[PDB]
Amino acid sequence: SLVAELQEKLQEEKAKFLEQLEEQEKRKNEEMQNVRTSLIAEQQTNFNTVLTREKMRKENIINDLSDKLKSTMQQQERDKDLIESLSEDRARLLEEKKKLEEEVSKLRSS
Amino acid sequence: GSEFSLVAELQEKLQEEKAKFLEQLEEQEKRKNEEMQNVRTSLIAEQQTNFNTVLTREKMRKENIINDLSDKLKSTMQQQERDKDLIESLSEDRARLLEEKKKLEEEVSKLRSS
Amino acid sequence: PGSTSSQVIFNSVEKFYIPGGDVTCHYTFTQHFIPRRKDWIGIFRVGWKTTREYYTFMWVTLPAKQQEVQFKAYYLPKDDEYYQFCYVDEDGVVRGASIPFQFR
Amino acid sequence: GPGSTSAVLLDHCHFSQVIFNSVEKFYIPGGDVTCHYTFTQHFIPRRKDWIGIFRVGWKTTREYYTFMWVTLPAKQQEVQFKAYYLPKDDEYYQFCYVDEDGVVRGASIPFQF
Repeated sequence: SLVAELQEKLQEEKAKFLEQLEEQEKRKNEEMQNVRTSLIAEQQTNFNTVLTREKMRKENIINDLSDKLKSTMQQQERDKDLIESLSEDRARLLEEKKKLEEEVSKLRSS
Repeated sequence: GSEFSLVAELQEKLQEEKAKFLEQLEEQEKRKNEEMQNVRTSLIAEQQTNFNTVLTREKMRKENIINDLSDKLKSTMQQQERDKDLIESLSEDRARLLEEKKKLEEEVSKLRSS
Repeated sequence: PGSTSSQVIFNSVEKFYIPGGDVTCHYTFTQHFIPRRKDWIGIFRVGWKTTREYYTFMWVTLPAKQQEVQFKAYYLPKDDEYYQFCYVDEDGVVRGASIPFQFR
Repeated sequence: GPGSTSAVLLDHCHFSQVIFNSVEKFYIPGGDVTCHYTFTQHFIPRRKDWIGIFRVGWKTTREYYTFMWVTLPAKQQEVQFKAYYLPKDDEYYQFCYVDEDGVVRGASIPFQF
């Protein structure tokens, strides 16, 4: 029966059409994910070039300021070591000079 | 009606179903191309915030480093001008005290030996 | 710059200063006293006799009537004696002196 | 601070196990002064070793005019004495290297400013 055969081929083609729609929904979603992933990767690469370019636009001033500040701070630490020693040693010399002046005075009037 | 009329009907339904399917594909492609472009746009939204935040945070960080290095430099060096004047005063006065103490010690020992 | 030979008034002067911290000395002028480039504030041990006896000093700031100099911690005595701020004129004349204090 | 009130004994002194190879006879009248020194490996340097400017004729290492700590990274090293570290008079002076024990490891030929 040809009627039979076409009744069956109708139902099998309807089912097949349904599954090609579903299979095509899935490939399109996989293509979008693929495109999305590719865009993210290529932008994020380009951002990197831009940031590195921008890192250097002020590198020469930071490196200048940094090395002046290192050297005037090293000179400040020497000066603070010197000032603390000179200040303390003078104070001792002052006391020692006063007690020597008293010793001289007493010996002169002995 | 007849067996032949059924075959004729059935053949039309096959072509009808194939056509309807063809148009479902076209609508599925139009709908996926719309949602693709909403995806491209949602992503540029994110990327505009991500890129510009990271760049602006780097601007601000380096601006803060510059400013603080310059404030440090300035204060350190106005301090050196004060330290310079102190050290000249101190080193000179201490050297005189050293000499004065030697002279007093010479005077003491002369007075003890009489 | 000492020698061997109350127009300025110190205020806010504490009786104890923290050892190894910066100390900020505050003062104002009085009786139309006007400062000069080479006037200095020194830290003196109580009972000193000559302006040569400063422990440490700093030139004044030239110009709110308030005035202040910042003594860095390494300008400061590290013992327990009594000390005192003194404003010394360009001509060795003492124009002010503060209350005694210690670093403790 | 550095330096001691002890009298230095002649044979507690090594004048040449640090060499001051820069020393001019009339040190350039103004500006800073660079102190170049050379170790001879006769002793192990330490971080609180120091170099002082001494009036020729000093009795104790307390008698430095000014000083600078030694710098550590071994043969050639340098320190820059800023002009305000330097004497202003005509006396004769000397660099001396003193170590953490207050022992003198080098003393330069005399010079003036």
